[PDB]
Amino acid sequence: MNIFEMLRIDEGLRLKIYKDTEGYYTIGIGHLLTKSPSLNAAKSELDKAIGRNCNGVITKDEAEKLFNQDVDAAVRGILRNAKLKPVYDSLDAVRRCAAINMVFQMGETGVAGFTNSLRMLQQKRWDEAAVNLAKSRWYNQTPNRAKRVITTFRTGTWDAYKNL
Ligand SMILES: CCCCCCc1ccccc1
Repeated sequence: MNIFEMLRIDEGLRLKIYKDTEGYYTIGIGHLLTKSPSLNAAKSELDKAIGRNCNGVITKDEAEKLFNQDVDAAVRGILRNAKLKPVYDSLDAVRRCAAINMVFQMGETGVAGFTNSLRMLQQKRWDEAAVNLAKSRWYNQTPNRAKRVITTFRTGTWDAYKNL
């Protein structure tokens, strides 16, 4: 298991524009195109992202390229964020994947809300962190994914993903 396999399980793979769990136009392996209600706006973003006229459809290779870029961007975002970097640097390799997973899903605008979770993770209080992380819109709206990510933080193992 690695971050690519983990996120591929959590995000799936679809080659045509679809709506994500929040109703937003998305493609590939959880590549958000726009939060605009306009499908035309989403198609413009897709064509810009891929560099050709896609008419709402991409290849698997194109999906995997966007995914590589998106994982890289999630990691760089963590490294650039004064609140996230010290916590990330304190984690082992498996838990670092859980961190990247959350940033990939939610971005960074809600980082302050996770202040207490971050402190518990830095303190290596894994069970307490797991309890705190579940007290969230994130957990309530995507509970199965959140449970997998939280189990990964709690245990530092891939147990929640193995079967998958
Ligand atoms: C969406 C913010 C989640 C913060 C807690 C998990 C995490 C993410 C990134 C680096 C360290 C910890």
